[PDB]
Amino acid sequence: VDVLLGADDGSLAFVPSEFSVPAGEKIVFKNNAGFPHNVLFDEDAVPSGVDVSKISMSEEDLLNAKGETFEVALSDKGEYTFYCSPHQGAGMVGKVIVN
Ligand SMILES: [Cu+2]
Repeated sequence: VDVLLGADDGSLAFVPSEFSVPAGEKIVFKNNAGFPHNVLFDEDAVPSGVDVSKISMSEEDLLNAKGETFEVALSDKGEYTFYCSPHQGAGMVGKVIVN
């Protein structure tokens, strides 16, 4: 599943912001507009057993160009919150449900 970083109108959103996926399906975060963006998972809002460092960019690493991707595959079922580090305080957060 593809998830855009930034809407075509400049909004600071993941697109889609919430979606469900089967366990192990690859999620392709694709840089879109309104840079910079990145993707990290919230250690406080993932299923128990999940290590967010394995599925997160380094906070220092930013995507500044259209078409750069960050790809992950989540194997543990449950709810995960992801966020954009620069844009977390502007509400660029999302939730994926792995089922
Ligand atoms: Cu962002």
